[PDB]
Amino acid sequence: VSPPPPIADEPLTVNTGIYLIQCYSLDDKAETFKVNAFLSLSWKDRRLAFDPVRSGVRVKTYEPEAIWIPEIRFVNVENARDADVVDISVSPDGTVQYLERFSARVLSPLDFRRYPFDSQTLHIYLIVRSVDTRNIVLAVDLEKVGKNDDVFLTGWDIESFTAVVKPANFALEDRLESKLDYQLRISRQYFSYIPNIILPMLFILFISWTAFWSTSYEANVTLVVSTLIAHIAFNILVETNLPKTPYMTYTGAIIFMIYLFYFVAVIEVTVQHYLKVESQPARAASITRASRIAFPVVFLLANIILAFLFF
Amino acid sequence: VSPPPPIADEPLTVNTGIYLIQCYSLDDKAETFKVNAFLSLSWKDRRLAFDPVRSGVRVKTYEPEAIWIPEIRFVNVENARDADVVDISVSPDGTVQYLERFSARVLSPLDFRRYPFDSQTLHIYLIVRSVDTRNIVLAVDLEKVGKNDDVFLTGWDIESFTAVVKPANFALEDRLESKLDYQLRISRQYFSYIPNIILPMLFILFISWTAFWSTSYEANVTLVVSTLIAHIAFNILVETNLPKTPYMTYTGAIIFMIYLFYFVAVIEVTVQHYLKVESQPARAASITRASRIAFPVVFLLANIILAFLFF
Amino acid sequence: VSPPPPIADEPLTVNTGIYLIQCYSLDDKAETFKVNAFLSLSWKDRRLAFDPVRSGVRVKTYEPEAIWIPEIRFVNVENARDADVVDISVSPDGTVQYLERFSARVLSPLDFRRYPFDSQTLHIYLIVRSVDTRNIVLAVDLEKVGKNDDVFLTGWDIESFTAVVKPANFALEDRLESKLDYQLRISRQYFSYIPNIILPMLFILFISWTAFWSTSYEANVTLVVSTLIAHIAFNILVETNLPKTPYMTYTGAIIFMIYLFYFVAVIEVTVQHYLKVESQPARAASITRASRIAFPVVFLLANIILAFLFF
Amino acid sequence: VSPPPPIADEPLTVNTGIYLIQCYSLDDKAETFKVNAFLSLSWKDRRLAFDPVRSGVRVKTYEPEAIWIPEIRFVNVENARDADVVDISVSPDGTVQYLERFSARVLSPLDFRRYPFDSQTLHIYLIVRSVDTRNIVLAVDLEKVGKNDDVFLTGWDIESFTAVVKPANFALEDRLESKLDYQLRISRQYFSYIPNIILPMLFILFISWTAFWSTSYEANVTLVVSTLIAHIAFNILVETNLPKTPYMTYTGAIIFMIYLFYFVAVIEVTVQHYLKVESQPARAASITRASRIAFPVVFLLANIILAFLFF
Amino acid sequence: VSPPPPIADEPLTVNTGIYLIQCYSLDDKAETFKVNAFLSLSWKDRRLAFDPVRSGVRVKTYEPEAIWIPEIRFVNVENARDADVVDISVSPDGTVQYLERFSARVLSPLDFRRYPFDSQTLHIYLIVRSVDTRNIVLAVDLEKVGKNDDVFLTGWDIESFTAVVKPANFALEDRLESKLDYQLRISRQYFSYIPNIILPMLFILFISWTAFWSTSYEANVTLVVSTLIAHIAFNILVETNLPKTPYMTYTGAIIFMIYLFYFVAVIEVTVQHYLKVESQPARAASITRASRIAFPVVFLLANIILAFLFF
Ligand SMILES: [Cl-]
Ligand SMILES: [Cl-]
Ligand SMILES: [Cl-]
Ligand SMILES: [Cl-]
Ligand SMILES: [Cl-]
Ligand SMILES: [Cl-]
Ligand SMILES: [Cl-]
Ligand code: NA
Ligand code: NA
Ligand code: NA
Ligand code: NA
Ligand code: NA
Ligand code: NA
Repeated sequence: VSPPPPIADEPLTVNTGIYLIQCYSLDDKAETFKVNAFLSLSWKDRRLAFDPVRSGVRVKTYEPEAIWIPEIRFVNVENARDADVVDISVSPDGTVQYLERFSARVLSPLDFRRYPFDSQTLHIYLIVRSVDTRNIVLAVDLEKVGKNDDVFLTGWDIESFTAVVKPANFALEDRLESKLDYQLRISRQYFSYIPNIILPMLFILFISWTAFWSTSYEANVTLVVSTLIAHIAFNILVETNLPKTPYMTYTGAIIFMIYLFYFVAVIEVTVQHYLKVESQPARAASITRASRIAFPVVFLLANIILAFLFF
Repeated sequence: VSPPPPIADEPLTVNTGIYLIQCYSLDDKAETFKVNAFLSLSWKDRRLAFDPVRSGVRVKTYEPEAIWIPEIRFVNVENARDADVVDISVSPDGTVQYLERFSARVLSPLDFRRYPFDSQTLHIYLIVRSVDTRNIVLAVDLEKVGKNDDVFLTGWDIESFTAVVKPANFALEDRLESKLDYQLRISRQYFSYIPNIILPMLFILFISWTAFWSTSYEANVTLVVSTLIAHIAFNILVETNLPKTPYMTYTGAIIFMIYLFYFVAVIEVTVQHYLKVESQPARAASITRASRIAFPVVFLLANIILAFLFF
Repeated sequence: VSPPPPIADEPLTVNTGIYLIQCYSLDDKAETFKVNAFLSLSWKDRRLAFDPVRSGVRVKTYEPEAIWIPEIRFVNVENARDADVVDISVSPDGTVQYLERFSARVLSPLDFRRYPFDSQTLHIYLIVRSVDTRNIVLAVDLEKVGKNDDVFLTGWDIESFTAVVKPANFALEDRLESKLDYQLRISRQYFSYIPNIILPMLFILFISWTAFWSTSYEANVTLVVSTLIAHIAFNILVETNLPKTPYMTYTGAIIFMIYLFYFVAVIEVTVQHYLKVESQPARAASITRASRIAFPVVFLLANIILAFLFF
Repeated sequence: VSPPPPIADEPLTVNTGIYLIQCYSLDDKAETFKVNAFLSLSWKDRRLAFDPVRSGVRVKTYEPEAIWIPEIRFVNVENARDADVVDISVSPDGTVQYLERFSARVLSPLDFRRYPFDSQTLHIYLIVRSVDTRNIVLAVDLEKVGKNDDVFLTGWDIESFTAVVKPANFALEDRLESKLDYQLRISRQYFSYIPNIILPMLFILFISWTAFWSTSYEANVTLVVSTLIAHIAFNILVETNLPKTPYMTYTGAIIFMIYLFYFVAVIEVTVQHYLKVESQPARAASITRASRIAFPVVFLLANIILAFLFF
Repeated sequence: VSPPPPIADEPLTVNTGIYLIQCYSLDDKAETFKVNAFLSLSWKDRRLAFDPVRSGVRVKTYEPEAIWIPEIRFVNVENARDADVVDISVSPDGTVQYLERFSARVLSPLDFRRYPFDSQTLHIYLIVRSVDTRNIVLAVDLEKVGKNDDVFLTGWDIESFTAVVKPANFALEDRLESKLDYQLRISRQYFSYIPNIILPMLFILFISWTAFWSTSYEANVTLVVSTLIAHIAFNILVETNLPKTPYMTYTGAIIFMIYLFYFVAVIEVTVQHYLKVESQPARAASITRASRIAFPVVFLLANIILAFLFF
């Protein structure tokens, strides 16, 4: 079967629509998400047109094999979509109304700069390759674009699901291609990060600073070194839930900066001890007393600077 | 093949039934479960009706290809169900009796607020899309809804398997849809959590409190800091077996609260030492003596408050 | 194609046999095992019968499509078995001899009460659903039930592979079902658990007890607390290799009990120190001296009691 | 299609050959490896024979469906091989030349006794089941057995790929079976184990022995206990990369033995301290001085004994 | 269908082209990458040639089944590529223009010697096996070789995608094979390794060196032993993200060398203490004072030597 012939030299407009049934498995490391949705296609094939009076029927239902159906593919899927045709309905004027239910693992890049307070725009790219007979152009029927109410993405808030109505028409392998951008805007549920990572990480840091109220070198070494190891554990836990970015993430920046606080705390703990042994505890006392104010102030200001830079 | 024609302007009622053969793999993080069950469908196709006297047979057996079968799909499955038709039996009045055996990975949300003492309602949503010829409505044949005795879900107690008999009829893409709710009520087997997480977590906390019966700052620092690290390990162990919730879980609340106990224990240990060095051990003794009663009392009351809030 | 017609009102007896080719991947957490075996089926279809003299051939080979084959399914498989028909041989009395090679992930529950010294009975349930024409009953041809010599299950000893010859005939959805039980008896290779978990776990415990020969509170705190953390690591390592049971496992019981030994050791270490500071080292000496005998004796007796209760 | 008829009462000899294209994913825990290779089959079917003069062609190319092809299966694959027929060429005498390209996950047991200095013999078992018409026997055409130069197995050295030319002919289910053994000899690349596990493990042990040059019980307790925990971490790291063997592995033996060294070091550290408190430091000095020589000597001799026993 | 017949004794030239649509999942441990691309094939079949005047059409579109298509396979894929034919267009002279969209998991070895500052050349090997009728030779149509702009490989920089235009023609199983090399040059995004592994690893090492400004053996033991354990954790974290190489990697070399620094620091800490107890603190002071300069200088020079050797 060949494509529908043109009235003039116009291209064939295939009206599209994606209706999300299920949404799930957003893999941060892999930068992928799984989707289960309705795909709707509609185009005019004058060859399939009929008189409702003569035929008796108001619409004709065809099996996929029987008629010409445009080869609609997804640009950013890992493997070809697992589709099952729901219905094909031809109107008297030849307006075909195709509907399929698909499932696919979509590969869409993620921006982790403000993690875990980040928001993302997941993409679904519909594409059609023009045939030698005639050029095929994609369109968005906004009435067939949407999502089910029940849809939820674990640990994410689904903001919107819209389509960029004007297609990206370009040449590839000397043939026209019509690309459509379906955008699923989501924003991370940062809540859990606060009692699981942020607050425990701050508690261990504050525990390290109790060495500014101790003259016992042995106790201080234990305090600063132990807490530093707990901070390593938190850093490792965090980097496992994320991919390797060629940029600094918000949480990444905080965690890294905290290493410098542990480093300088060790230096202070060392200096205080050296001076005490050197029989200069008056100078050591001045340094320790200052550190009690310096460490939280410099920590608080550095964090304001980071939050400012990142948001 | 087209759908059965109506007697009047009535919709076609497809009677359904799910009989669970096997149940397994409830993924808490992914909020999914795998099912292996019987699907039964029954509708009246007057076109397939026959006289038992003339034909000789009491029922006629057809191959799926031969007759019209309603396109029944599952709303919340990840990928299309892996089904194999067991039997299709037509009665003389045209009452078709379809049976298939399926397996699917069902996506049903879980409520972790009372974890690990939580109970869940897993869902299986049957759906049918109405055709242009006529509207299709789902029904529950309670005689064909059930589960095998042997069925067990690892680490869960299967309470019930029922169906919400009245379907959720709605419009989607200008077409009628009939949705049915099959509910599998389950409740978690919290036993193992007690000797593996809860009791070990309490033991390390109680060990930290022995610093209230020690004047040795160095020993106290070791006691409170070490146990705190074991508590971090338990927190990390727990959060790996669970997804990121935008709410606090029962175990999550307990674990978080325990961090504050370690923090205040460090403050006490620090205060006691500062005072001792300051040549005020009488004041330090008062604080330590109070802490011996204060720490378990405030812990016990805080837990009563939490259990009350959560249950 | 319809089933073979009966001579009298007898049911159709389908003789079965499973011959294990490969055995592997027993998942303790998932309570599943993968199998790769021969499936043999044999039934009498009088309609396929022929004259050897007239036809020339002694047996006729048919393609699965050509003749009626009973719908034999496995009850406890996750997804439908991946089968490939090896041969179908019809004798001229109409005795069909079907053989297929399959592979499946079988879901069979495991009893961890005596882990790692446990033994299991893995099951393979053959099932047939009776048709409206006539009832189908399963049988075991003991000559076609067995396993290859090479077969081995990693970390397990394969004891036997037998079939419960009398089928479980019952009604389900107003139709007769014939269920057969193929049992693969296995017993765990507990060897590795001794030098990897049991002995290292005992060594750290015995190390903690050296605090009964030390008056240094600071050293004792280090000894008991450190070893307790190593015991947490061993407990966590063990629980990862196992599913959450609503009962206590043998290793689980030992590990849990050991926590109480660490708890009481801390109490002793604390008591001894308090008394020493209180200028009562004579009483502290009595307690420490007793503990040296009490701790191993109570440990040894408690273990005898556990081993007795568990075996 | 039936098998080729025999000239006399001889069996049909199917000449085989495996040419490895790609080799990869040797899973030590699962005892499996993935293969991507050429399968070649050649047998004489006199029914397909032709005169080159009359026909014009020197060889005839057939589609798999058109002619009889022997049912060649792999014994030790997990699931049936993913094969794609490359070519089928019939010579004038009826000598069929079949070639397919396959990929399979082969299950072959591994001997970890000398790990990580072990060598293995991976197996690929070709099998054919004889038909009721005539018996089928496998043969090795050594000219069609080999491997690509590029082939490499990550972390392994590929020694050889040969076939045991004489098949294992036996009865199974009253039918003849011809089994062939394709052996892929490999030897582990033990290099990485030296700077990652062996040397770090020895360093921590030697660090523990510095307690023989210290009279500080508190420091010694820290030295021996800390290093012992690092040794636990190494033992756990090792056992994760390996399956549970009912025998001792070389690395397993070394690691286990090292636990005894830590145990005895604790005993020494304890004894030395007890004696010092008991105001007998002369006796404690003798024990400590001996331990300085005893510990490395006994360690070195024990290792010679192990290496001897294992190799 | 047989291959196109030759004009003279020339081989059939199949012009190829790969256009990368999506690139992803480069597994360092498995040494694999997933690809989603366009495959284009073009050859001359004179049998399909036609007069544009007589036929009316300028090009003819065929279904894969209808005409002869060369059996093009990938050498280094794990399993056979998942391909879907996009278009087949025949020109009047018989120049066939085939296009398919594929997805495959390509196995290409990686060189980790300069990790994480390494660069790689991923390969895609196109291969064709010559038929008995005539020899088939591959060619590169440079106009149909490329990649989409959007293409990105997570944690990698895509440098180029070119093809080695002259094929590797060789004999295999007495038949000609034409192999083509498609090279995807990539270079690692080493950024993240600096704040996550390199700098934290240096910080803990520098913390260990504060023991050169402390006379407290107990504090020094804590400093050097604790930091050494954090270094073990970093070594383990690194080796999990990498496969077992029979060579030293850059990061591997640094990490290994750092163990020697911890070992010698322990020796210094031990020596200093022994001398102090031996009432020789003047000699111990000389050693400690030297170590303060020696340790960073020898560390810095050793690193220059390593960087030099590795780059
Ligand atoms: Cl697609
Ligand atoms: Cl479905
Ligand atoms: Cl509505
Ligand atoms: Cl409607
Ligand atoms: Cl099955
Ligand atoms: Cl096979
Ligand atoms: Cl391929
Ligand atoms: Na079509
Ligand atoms: Na149908
Ligand atoms: Na059949
Ligand atoms: Na065939
Ligand atoms: Na310490
Ligand atoms: Na073809």
